[PDB]
Amino acid sequence: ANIVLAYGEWPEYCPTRPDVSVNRFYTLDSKMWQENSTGWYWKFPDVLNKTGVFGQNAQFHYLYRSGFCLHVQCNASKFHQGALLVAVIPEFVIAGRGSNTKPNEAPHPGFTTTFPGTTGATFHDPYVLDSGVPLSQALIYPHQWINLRTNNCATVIVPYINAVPFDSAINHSNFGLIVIPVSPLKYSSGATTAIPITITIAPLNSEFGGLRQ
Amino acid sequence: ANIVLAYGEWPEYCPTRPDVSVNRFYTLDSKMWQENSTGWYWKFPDVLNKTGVFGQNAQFHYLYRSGFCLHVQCNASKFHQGALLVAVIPEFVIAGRGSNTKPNEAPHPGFTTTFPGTTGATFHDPYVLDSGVPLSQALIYPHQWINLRTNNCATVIVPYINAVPFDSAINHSNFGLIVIPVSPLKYSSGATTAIPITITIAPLNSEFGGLRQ
Amino acid sequence: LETTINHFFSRSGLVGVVNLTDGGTDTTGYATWDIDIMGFVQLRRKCEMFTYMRFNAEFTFVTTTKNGEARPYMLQYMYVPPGAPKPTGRDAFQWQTATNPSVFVKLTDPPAQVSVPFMSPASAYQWFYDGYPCPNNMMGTFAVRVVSREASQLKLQTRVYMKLKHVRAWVPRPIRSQPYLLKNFPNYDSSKITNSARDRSSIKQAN
Amino acid sequence: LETTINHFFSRSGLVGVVNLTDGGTDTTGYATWDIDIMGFVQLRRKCEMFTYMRFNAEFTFVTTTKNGEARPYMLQYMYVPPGAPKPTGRDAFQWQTATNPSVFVKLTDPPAQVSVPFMSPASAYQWFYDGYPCPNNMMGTFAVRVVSREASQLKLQTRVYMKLKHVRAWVPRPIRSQPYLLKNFPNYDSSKITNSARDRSSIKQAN
Amino acid sequence: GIPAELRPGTNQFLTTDDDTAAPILPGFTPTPTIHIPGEVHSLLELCRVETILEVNNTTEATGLTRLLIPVSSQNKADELCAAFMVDPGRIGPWQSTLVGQICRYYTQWSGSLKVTFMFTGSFMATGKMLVAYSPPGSAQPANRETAMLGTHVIWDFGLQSSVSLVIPWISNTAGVVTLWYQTNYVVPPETPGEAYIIAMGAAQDNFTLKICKDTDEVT
Amino acid sequence: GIPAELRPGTNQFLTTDDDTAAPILPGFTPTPTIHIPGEVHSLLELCR
Amino acid sequence: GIPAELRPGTNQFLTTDDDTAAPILPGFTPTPTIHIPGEVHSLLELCR
Repeated sequence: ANIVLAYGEWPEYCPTRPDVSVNRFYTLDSKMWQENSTGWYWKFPDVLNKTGVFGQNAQFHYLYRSGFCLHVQCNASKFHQGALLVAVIPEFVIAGRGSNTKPNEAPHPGFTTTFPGTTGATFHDPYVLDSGVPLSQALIYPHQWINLRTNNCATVIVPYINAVPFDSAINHSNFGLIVIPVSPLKYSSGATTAIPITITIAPLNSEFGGLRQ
Repeated sequence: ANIVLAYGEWPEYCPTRPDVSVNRFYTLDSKMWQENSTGWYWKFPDVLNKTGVFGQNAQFHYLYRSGFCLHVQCNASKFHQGALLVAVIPEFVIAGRGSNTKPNEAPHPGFTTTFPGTTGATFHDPYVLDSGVPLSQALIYPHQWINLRTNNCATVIVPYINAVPFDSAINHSNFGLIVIPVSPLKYSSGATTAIPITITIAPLNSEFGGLRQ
Repeated sequence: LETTINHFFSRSGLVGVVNLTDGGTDTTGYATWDIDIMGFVQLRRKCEMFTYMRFNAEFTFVTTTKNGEARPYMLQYMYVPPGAPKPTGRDAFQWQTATNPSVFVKLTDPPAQVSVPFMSPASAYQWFYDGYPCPNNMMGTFAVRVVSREASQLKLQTRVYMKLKHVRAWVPRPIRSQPYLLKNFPNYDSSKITNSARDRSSIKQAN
Repeated sequence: LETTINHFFSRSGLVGVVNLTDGGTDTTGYATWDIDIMGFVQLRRKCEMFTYMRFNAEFTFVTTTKNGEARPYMLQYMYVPPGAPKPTGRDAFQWQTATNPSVFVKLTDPPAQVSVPFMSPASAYQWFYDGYPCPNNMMGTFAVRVVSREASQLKLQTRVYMKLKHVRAWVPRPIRSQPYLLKNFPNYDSSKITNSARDRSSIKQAN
Repeated sequence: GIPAELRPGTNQFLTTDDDTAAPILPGFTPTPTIHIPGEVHSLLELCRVETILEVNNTTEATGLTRLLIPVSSQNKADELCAAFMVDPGRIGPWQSTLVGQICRYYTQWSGSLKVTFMFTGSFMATGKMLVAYSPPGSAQPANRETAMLGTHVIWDFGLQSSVSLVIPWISNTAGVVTLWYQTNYVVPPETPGEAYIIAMGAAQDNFTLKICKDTDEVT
Repeated sequence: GIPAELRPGTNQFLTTDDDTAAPILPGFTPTPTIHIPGEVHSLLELCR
Repeated sequence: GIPAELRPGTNQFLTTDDDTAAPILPGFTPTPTIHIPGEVHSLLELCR
């Protein structure tokens, strides 16, 4: 496989270091990609705030700094066809959809939309990335194409991208993942009507600070 | 013979190079110089846009750069008398003849007058070079006198004179030739009433670029 | 050389316009203007192309009268740093404070010019903050008043021209194509989404 | 030493004159002046002596009122580079653009002075272009307005004095003797051709 | 007490002047910088990234399907599939890319470009296509034989699945990239005979930009 | 007789400007200092 | 803060003065020159 190293920097240290039970392959549930699907996004440092030792050591602490090793498999048969675009986005701010210019009458995304959790969330307008920004140039980020006739896997080693070397892992999602079916799914009748997408992440080089019992 | 090297610079290279079939002596038809003649001028890079391999490789391309080796013979008997002034003029812009100051009512030269072709064109007012500029100081250009009692030949090696090292050979005539009978033709009765003028040109160091099939 | 960031941003554009009345019963006199670089769409589109930025600023105040003729009158500009309280009236005590730097200049003098450094508690400014406290990066204030004793009866109109300097940028991101709706929010319109490429007749032409 | 090109051209002559009204229903206020060096016959005759030229320019704006008395009023000069759109009104947005450089100066100040470099896509300016696209060499624009809020009721009269600098010339050509008829065309008159030497009595004298 | 004289240019405020201003807070040191990954230095680093062109910008299209060229098996042996221009600073397919948005802030540009295709289809479907560059000058080619005499690359689907064509030397017609059906689009039984091709485009190392100017995408 | 041009910022009074002022009494030397115990240099010595 | 005095000749615009002006486009480099044949340097080359 070919690894796209995000911004040419390896996740390095700078606080406790677990180094044993948090450097394991956390595997999220598979997403069923279909014909009329739109896309999916995941806010990362609050995907793993409910899963095991990393969630325990990220909720009971106050300072946090880590990188990530992503892995996105999408295993389909040799008769299906389509394409995915998997891309990480630093500081992925979800915009609100409306046409109101007043402060407390304009819409705003809820807590479940901004922080989806360990189950992700789907887009509403994937052409504008739900942020008023066209996705055609979204290749400016670190990204890979999951083309269902060349490969079925993608991997992104993403370092720590933040202005302050330590930040809260609960009230600030560092960066997001976005998978988008640019080319739709096509298949003849009699095949499997839905393709699973599996995501496994590894918290490389985790550092925690200021734990409140 | 004596060669007047134009501006003291040899035509040099800087794109394809034919170097075989375009470095040949293209010979134009002879002009019949008579008593009441006025003069002739030729816009060069569109004289040879209809003649053979150079015309083919200059019409089907987009960029062009070459110099020229001129040769002007004027063979008369030893009883005729007169004088010609042969001179090259960089960026020889033909002016319009009129007395109107309004934009779309003032006269302008047509396409056949500005670009005469392989048959040349005659002047209307040779005293002002058809450009509002007196010819008495037209000796500021590279020039020779064809005096019919000393010699019968002239030759001008002219380099590439342009502000951009590549330019279209169809919509921009680089420089022109002007032969003018300063002293008129005189002869006793019983002689040949018209003298032929022959012009042969050689495209030294041709370069062509961007060919559209 | 004119494609670097330091030439892409460093140019004295126009950021703000401040009015002033100095009248009778509405004896305001002062005119506070909270300073943000996201005023006009052009600079916001050029500054939201990047995720992190760091820069100094040069501020030039060009003050005219209503009609335009300028008479010699003293003016006080006052920079309220982030955290310091704003002035409330024309002659409150927040005008005689020593912490808040002031510039005393007449109308007939050349326009005023000051420089403000990097004043954020983080390492760089960020426009996109995914989380909960808009962030807490701020630049300050620029309250302006007519220094006098007997109330001035004129209405001025100041212009605030900003030039960025020593600009550094990080984490580039795509350029916003959708129109704007709010100031501090990237809210676009769900309906009536404008395409990023104008339509043509067919796909087999060159229109 | 005073026969070189750098002394034959470098001298601050007068290129243009721009009017301005700033009135009522004809609330133009602005005054655009497309800048070409072929305004007055003298400089055109001195510049058409050569085929290719290359130079920088110093521009000096000397602004007076109608009668001549000058009161302190702010003025904005704005250089619109080649390709940028011209301003359409007094308070259009093409006045607050950052790309178009501006000069803010009062009437009582010394005259304004700027410098414009070589701004042609070719290697040199050419006045005689034998072919089809007048050529596409241009210098820009110089739109000027009264910076105010309440309409100024005066009519100014600016003068634009140009000085050439670092002049280089190529391919000399003879000096135009015939009179002029148009600006961008060397059109002479077919009839009434003036001779380049005044007539005398006979050929055997010294008149 | 040195003598001095004031020249023209006094008391003016030039916009683009490089002159220092008096600091407001003297001695105040700001927060020291840290190593934030992803620093940009020039905009030529942003023009060199591939970006999906919007080649299907015609009407009766939804949001996303404007980024795809449709290829089918109903079209005949030799036929035209898709064609577009080259000029990035022009209203067309190059308005959705990133180089087409950056080359709008500057009024002059030069250098070579690169247009790379990518075929999203089944694994069992093969076929050949002819991508063809025609330089400026004459109009769009009419037949496949006229196109294959210009600049052309024969890109099949069996082995290669992403061809790349480099376009030389373009500046402020401007060139035409055509895309022709070479042979067919064969497909085995129980397989959809309709696929898509994504077009992407970027600049090269020769791309140079001059004369700053404010854009016109905003109002 | 050197040529000079005045830029923006002329004739203003910046509060926090580090600029020298003309002395009122020139040549007047003040009283020499003695070693008074208890000199402070920074406020961080008072917070400790 | 150097002391200075203004002499006669202040605030005048001399036509033939050799004085530099503030550039409008800083950092903008123009098009590099090429070797165009036929360069003139003095008018004495035209009188001959």
